[PDB]
Amino acid sequence: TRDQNGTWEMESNENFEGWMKALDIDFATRKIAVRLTQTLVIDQDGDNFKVKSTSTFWNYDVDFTVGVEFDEYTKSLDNRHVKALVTWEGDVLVCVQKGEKENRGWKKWIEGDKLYEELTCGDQVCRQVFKKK
Ligand SMILES: *C/C=C(\C)c1ccc(-c2ccc(N(C)C)cc2)s1
Repeated sequence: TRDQNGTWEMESNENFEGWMKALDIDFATRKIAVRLTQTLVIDQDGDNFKVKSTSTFWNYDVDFTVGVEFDEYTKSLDNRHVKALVTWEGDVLVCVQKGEKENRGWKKWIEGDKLYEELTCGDQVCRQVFKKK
């Protein structure tokens, strides 16, 4: 299924700190952030997505249209400019962020009743699993 709508509550988090370090996020921010449970809220209507990543320490939102390139500032994550594109590879939602960092982006897919995602930067991969609330 390509339907990723919902409020998703984190069940599992692996190598979140490696991903943050590959983005050069500072020590203090990483050490606090790696401890935290995350929520992902996805509003999906056709190609149009609104995605919100939250914890007690951040609230990061992005809107996009599948298949439409968009210039993006990554704001309080790592304050960089990238050229972003989100597309479907089968039922995997794939984001590529072109810019200073190699292999930067993410992948999301539904597997069972859960949302799985990969966050990638450089040679680091963070793997997460969320349950639908
Ligand atoms: C589809 C998933 C997305 C866009 C994200 C998953 C995690 C994100 C994130 C983590 C940490 C921060 N800060 C500010 C530490 C921001 C966003 S976005």
